Amino acid sequence: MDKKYSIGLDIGTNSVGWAVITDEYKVPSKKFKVLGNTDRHSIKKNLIGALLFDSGETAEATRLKRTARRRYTRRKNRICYLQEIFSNEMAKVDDSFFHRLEESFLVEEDKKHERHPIFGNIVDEVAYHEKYPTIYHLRKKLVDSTDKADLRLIYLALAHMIKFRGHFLIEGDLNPDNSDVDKLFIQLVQTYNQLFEENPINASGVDAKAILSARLSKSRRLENLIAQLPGEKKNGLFGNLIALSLGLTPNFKSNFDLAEDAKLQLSKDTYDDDLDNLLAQIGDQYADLFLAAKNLSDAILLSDILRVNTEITKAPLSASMIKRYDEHHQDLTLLKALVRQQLPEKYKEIFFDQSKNGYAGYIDGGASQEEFYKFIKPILEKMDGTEELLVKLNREDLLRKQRTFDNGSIPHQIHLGELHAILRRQEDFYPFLKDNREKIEKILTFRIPYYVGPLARGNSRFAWMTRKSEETITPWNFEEVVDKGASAQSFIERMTNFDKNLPNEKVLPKHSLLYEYFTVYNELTKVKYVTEGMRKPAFLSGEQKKAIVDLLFKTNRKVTVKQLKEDYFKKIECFDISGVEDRFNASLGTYHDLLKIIKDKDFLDNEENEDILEDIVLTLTLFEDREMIEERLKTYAHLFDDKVMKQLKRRRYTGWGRLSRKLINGIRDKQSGKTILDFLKSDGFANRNFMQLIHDDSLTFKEDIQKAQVSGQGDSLHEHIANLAGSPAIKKGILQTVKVVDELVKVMGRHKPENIVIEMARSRERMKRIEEGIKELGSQILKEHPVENTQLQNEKLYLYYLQNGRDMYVDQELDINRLSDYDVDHIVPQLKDDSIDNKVLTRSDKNRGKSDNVPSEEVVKKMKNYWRQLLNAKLITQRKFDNLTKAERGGLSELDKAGFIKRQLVETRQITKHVAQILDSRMNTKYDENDKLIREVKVITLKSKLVSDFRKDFQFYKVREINNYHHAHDAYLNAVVGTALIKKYPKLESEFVYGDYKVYDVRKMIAKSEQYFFYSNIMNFFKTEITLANGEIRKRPLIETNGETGEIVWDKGRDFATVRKVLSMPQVNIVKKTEVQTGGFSKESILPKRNSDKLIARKKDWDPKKYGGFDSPTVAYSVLVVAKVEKGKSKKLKSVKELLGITIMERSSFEKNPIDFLEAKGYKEVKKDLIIKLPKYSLFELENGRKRMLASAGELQKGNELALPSKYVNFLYLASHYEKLKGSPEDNEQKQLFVEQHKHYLDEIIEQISEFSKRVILADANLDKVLSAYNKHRDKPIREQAENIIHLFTLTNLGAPAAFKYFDTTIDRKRYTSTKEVLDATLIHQSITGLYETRIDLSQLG
RNA sequence: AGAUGAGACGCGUUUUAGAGCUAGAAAUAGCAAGUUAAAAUAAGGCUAGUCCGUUAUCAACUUGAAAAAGUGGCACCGAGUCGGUGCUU
DNA sequence: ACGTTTGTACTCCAGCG
DNA sequence: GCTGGAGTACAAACGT
Repeated sequence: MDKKYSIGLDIGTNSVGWAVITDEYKVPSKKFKVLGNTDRHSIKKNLIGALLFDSGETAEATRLKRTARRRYTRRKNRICYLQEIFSNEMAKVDDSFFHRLEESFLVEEDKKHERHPIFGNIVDEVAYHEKYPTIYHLRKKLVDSTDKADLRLIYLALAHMIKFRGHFLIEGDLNPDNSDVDKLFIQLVQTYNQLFEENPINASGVDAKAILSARLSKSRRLENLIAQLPGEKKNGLFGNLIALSLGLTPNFKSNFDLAEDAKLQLSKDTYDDDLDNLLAQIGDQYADLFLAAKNLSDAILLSDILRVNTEITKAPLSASMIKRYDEHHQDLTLLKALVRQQLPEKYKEIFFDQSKNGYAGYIDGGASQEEFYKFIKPILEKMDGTEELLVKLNREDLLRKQRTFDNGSIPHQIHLGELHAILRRQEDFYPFLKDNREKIEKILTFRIPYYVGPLARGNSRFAWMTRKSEETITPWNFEEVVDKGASAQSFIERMTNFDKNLPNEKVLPKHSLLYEYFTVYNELTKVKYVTEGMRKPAFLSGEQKKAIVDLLFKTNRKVTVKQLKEDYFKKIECFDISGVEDRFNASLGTYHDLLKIIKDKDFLDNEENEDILEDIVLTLTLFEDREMIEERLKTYAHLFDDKVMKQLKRRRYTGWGRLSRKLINGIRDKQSGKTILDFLKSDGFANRNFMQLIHDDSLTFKEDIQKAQVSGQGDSLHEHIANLAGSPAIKKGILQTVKVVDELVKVMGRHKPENIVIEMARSRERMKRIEEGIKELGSQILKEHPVENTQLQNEKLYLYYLQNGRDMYVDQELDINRLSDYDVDHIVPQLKDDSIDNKVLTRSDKNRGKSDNVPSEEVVKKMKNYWRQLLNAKLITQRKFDNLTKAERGGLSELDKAGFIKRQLVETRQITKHVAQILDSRMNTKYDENDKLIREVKVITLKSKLVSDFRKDFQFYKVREINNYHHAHDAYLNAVVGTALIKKYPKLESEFVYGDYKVYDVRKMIAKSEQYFFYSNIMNFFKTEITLANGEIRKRPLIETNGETGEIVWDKGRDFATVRKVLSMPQVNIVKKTEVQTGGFSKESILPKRNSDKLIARKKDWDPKKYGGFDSPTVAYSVLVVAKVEKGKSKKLKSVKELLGITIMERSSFEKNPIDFLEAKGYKEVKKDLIIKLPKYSLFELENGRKRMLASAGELQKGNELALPSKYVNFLYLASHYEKLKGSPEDNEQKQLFVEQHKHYLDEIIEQISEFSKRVILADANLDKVLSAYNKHRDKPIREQAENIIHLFTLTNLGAPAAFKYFDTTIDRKRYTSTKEVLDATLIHQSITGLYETRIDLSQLG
């Protein structure tokens, strides 16, 4: 009844690997009983396998389509509101006008009225359309002319102006402060000068209206604007901002000296995320300045459209569109004349061919403005007399349409002013317009605020609003019905996120003063000072740090570190940088912003006004409606002034922090009586940063954080996964891991295991670093030696550039071409510090003789000054310099060894600790007498470097492209590595096994002397012959044992053979998770009308043969149907077994009632109990062993899996990385000799793939093309051959058929679009592990 | 680092309306023009709201209205997708 | 037996700023 | 971008 097994797990985003081992590291195999109606009754199966599934999706797409649905509903409601105000008199002018306008979509055969909607006859409609060629002619006529106009025309203009109404980015009416180009240009310059104040630009005599708004090519407008400013250049920072505001796409990489490219364009949809990334790499003080650039661009593009003399016409948008219409007509007839005289042969191509990108494609085809311009530019350059059209063409103002992509810069008050002008002009001619002016204006200007949300009655997951009365919320009685304060309160309580550390506490705003002081002091506590006579840089004292902050940061915002001491040590301490950058990045921006708002330092400096400013910051952060901001600032009025109230209204902070106030000023250590903010304020001899306070075992912040995280999530498994942090793709994998764990517990006779091992899946920059270092030292790597650092990506090239071509310990240079004379020595040998910081390049010296320390005292005396110069030139990092100076720092100490072992051992990702918490909570469910948890499973978590090194030292090599066996193999290897680490070192269970107990100290456990873990590695106990530092060897015992208990754990000969046998094992359990497809109904494109029958109706009574519609419907699942069908013309009932797919629309209509749906489909005398539901990836087994996975109603996928012998995959790895061995020269030479000695494995593996594909793939055209290509490229080097041989493996891979490329030739995918072979197969119903099956022989069904 | 949520614009697409002219019986040709508007924008659902409809969850079989629970012997020798031997059921 | 109705090979396509 | 839908040309398979 005791089995003593263990479970290993590999968790990925698309895969879960699992394995079961015994105590002898051997996976057991058991025979399982299968159900169904076939004759098989016992399948011997191995307890190792993987589970594959589709990636989980985020809900942003659903959010966007939900939002779009809401705007379409609200727009239709606005139109309907205008209809019900106009109906009673629209009935007088034309009783069935609104019916004509509603049903205008349909065909003349389906119309109950005349075809023409507006007037309803022929001659008046043509007369109207000749009088007003566009809607803007009619709008200008209605605003300008004072004659009595028809009510239908007033309605049409009003509804066009209400339906399309522009944005709401400008609060209040348009005034020259917030609309004019000059005022916003001065605001942008003021923001720039405020942000720097050192070498500023002063623009007082400039005329930004004359330069920016001029009808000029935008590059030349940029050039003229820059030409006025003497200091700034074209590609300067403010120059690139002016270019960005003009509509260009400039690079900001050289502006902030960022190596990565920094092209930012307003017109791109990606600008939001690109600005977030750019601001992340350059600091967030550039936020308001770039926002002002966006505002300047809005003003510029508004004046580009609105470019008519407004003194002669009160409606400027209609007159501007009139001008654009007239210039389009003039250039159209002019272009017609020039292509008639110059190029008459191409006339039908430009003006008639809709398929091309000419004018016919520009008007009738799908050609945009950019593609039309790119088409017509080289034709226009070829003719003569077309200078004007080119001047318009570089300005994007040639043959321009009215409804363009760039009408999004039009604010709503332009349409509101036109509406108000129309209502004044036609006022005294209809009394009802005088009665309902304000109602129509309110219809246009009303906008549901952010905090009110969707107006629901109770049946909504997303609504939080509350009502005072119970009636319909029209826009006019909105304030009389909607309870605004309680809606705002519910919005605050429900939408602001919770903290990761405290799920029941509330985070801070990003610009909130507690978090500002927290981050300032978090970067300030790790700052030393260097003054007069003092050898050891001590950190800044808490009183000194507080005084320095209050005297510099609160006075000059962003403070230079050189200016820091200049004003702290040289001036304040009167003693003329350490632990800091050139300047202190963190600053109290909100503090100085509110200082400029209020002009009272004493109000901000008072600790009693802290909650006042806190509530101000929160209200300006989360709220954006002006009335609600004023209403919640109304309580804060009597302590303030009205002017300051106006400035506080204008200011809008945005963003949220990650910390809670209970986690800064709330948590208090009972033994010490100080907070986290008090520790950062003054910690005496520590001044530890935030992580070090929350990572302290001597403090209660561990016990508080661990206890407060408990019961922050629900008792249910789904609830516990749901509001846990992380991507939904990782949540799907975690849930599948819990499911496979419980069924694996079930399969071993309800036995809890011992361990459940868990593992979570996890050049130009160098050239910029090398060029900066070479320029800092004045090196000849780019002067005398050629500058090719962009192509220097090899490790030898990396080291050679980083060491300036001079070896680290050798006091000379080294030839760049002669890399064999040089060598690479790791600094800390077996931590596995394989990074280039520890991997110094040593030409001759072999560390000068040492055991574990990288340098000697003589080596330190050699590479002291040169290494100091390299660190000053940023070539040598601080960690690398400490490693190279450890010998003069004391060699290798026991504390450094403790750091090395805890570095290979402690995982840092919180998601791993979390998933360990669910599995440990779901398996340990018993309590002791004193209510103590009974640990029956030791949950063990590792990191991927351990198992990666376990692959690369003992040649258990993995390539990913042969089969999906590597998931289960990684799970098995993780299991054996974790169990070996807990068997050899059981006292280290406090470091990585879940739970806090028996903490111990690695400081003394290293023991620092010959006769637990003395060497600088935590996995060295596997290696049978450990190497040394300065070219020496050290043997190891064969059988490993525990120090105290007598237990053999790593007998070398018998366990390596077992792991080889398990890795080379042909059958593991690969299961693809069957899913019912959900999502969109079909493709979203709307196609023109067709005679074909696979067009889906867009509505009920819109037949697609005369209306168009969608196609390619997504099949939810499939149903096997046996029935009869109509045969012949003589009413013959021929029985037919058929597979039919069910669309999502049909999924609802078919799960409602299946039977009558099938009768209405065309089937008769169906068998109701023989309806087999087949979801996606349903496994079918065929003759000889062929497996097919169902992809749709009429498409299958590859189902089999290729089991390659381990010699072949080891050879495939070793030949692939011929030039990337990265080891000893002797080991690399031996590997090269081995791979050049065995090369017939290529022919053997081609025979293997040929037999497998001839067996289960049946794609003989592609297979013959592969064989001919392989014979064509026989005389080829092995390294080039291996990469395309492993590219070849996607022909026989599992899943969808893909298209691949072997060498030159590209092989096209063989798709399986026939399911007629499936109905005479054996359907397989697999469990979550696939150990439990149900096989149905479909030949015997029906 | 990463989930979720609220408010809005601008296009785009599809049908229809913007009478096309001259010569030949036709096939066709030559010529003139073109920029806009309406409606829909997941079919639709009922609790009829200026709501909701693409996230998450899902092998089979037996109970249960659902929720949920329950259903499959063990060792040894081997390995081309798992096979064989023995004990007991 | 004549002639009309299903399987293979290939190409193109997919709402967005 | 991946991968299933749809169209089209063409021959094989077959129903009348």
